[PDB]
Amino acid sequence: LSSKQHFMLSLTFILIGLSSLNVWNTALGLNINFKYNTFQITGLVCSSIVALFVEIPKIMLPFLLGGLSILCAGFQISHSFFTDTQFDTYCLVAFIVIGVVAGLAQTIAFNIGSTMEDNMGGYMSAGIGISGVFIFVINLLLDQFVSPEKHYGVNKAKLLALYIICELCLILAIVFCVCNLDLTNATLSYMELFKDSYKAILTMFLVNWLTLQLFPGVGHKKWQESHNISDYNVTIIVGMFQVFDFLSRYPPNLTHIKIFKNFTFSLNKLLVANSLRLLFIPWFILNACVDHPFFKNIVQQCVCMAMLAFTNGWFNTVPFLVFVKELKKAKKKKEIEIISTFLVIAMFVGLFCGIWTTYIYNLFNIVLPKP
Amino acid sequence: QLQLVESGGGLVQAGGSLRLSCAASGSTSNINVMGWYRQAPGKQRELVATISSGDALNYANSVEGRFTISRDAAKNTVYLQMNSLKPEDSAVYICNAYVVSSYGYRASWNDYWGQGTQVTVSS
Repeated sequence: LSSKQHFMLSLTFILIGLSSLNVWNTALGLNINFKYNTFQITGLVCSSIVALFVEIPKIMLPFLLGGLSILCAGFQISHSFFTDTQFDTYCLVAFIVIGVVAGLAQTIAFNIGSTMEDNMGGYMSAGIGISGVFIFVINLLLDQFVSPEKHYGVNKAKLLALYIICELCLILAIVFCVCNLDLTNATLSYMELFKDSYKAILTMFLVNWLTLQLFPGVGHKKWQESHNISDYNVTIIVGMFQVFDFLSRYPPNLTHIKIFKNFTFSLNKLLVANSLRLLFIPWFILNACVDHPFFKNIVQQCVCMAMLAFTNGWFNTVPFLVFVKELKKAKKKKEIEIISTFLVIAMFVGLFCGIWTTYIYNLFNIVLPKP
Repeated sequence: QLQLVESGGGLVQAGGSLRLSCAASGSTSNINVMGWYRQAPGKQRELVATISSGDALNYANSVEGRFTISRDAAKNTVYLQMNSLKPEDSAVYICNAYVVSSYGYRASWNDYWGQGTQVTVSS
């Protein structure tokens, strides 16, 4: 394995991650309806949880990537020549199956990266982050070159352009995966493992439960429907959550530098750090309830989402890096991997529970009156 | 890359005592648990003793009460003390590291092995 093949493998893994998260990033960017995001998250978490326990075949990854591509094609054709009711029904079922397929693809790619030397999990995560950044950048570039016709609440030209970009990325990732990857071929009981590393599980569910509680439907959906935020400004608001969330997962990794010495601190301090994250709930609600000019400001709205974005990824990698320090009775190498399975499961429950509790705020009269 | 340096092996009489030093240079803080593995000639690899980052002590059932392994987080060096050596422990001990690569939403672990030292006891 010389430098050329290693570089190609790193590139194809980064590209697999990028093309897997492209669909979610463009669904966020296009201001799609909230229930579609909820369906996508539900499908993704269900598929990931199911695939964690079942050793699904590793040959099927290109097939489901092609299924994702044809689903994007169906999205385009439905936005083109389908009426509102059939478009809604399609888009919802397509988003459910898209979430399922994306979760399966992520699981298969991570399993491929793990069972090989010079792991590519870091490369896949970097690919996901670059997917978020790339979607934001192309959306910003595309905003001033597309007329906002707003056919079904989604810009026709923007949807077509973003989805053809996603399709070309998906097919070129397909060819990269086919060319590069080879698709031929005494432990303690779980109760003791759970009762020992319970803080790490709880500290990871809480951060993902709260972040996905707000950003989907209250992070920018309720702000724009209560303050009439322009579509140009919404892209900056939503698109800067996905550029600071990716940038926030690195500083924990470069702990050797003096500046980032205190970024990974402890597990006990993480619970009290997630309690301070609960102070984001009044701030997000206050941004959609007061007309006083400071709250109706693009920079404040951007910064308020930026702070949540930074504390999301930074608090999502810390429990992975410090939970081994807090372990007392789980000492074997096999239990370390088993506990890590509980952590990723605890996140998907956090994402699944995060989206659905957004409907709690529907009871409150948060949104300002139209006149 | 990640490099491991081991020293202390040799030929000593039965019931002796040796101190094995293992140090890491490439990865500084991502190491979670370091340990020692022995491989007898004509035999498969086996675990000897591992110390985690949170001072968690693991041992093989055949070395309990005889081997003491200590860590020095200041320079990322792990030392193993062997007491009352016996002929069946004649093997090659290779230091091992356990690095977590967890850039987010997925934790993956790697094993880094040094060249190891040959320890033989006879007479």
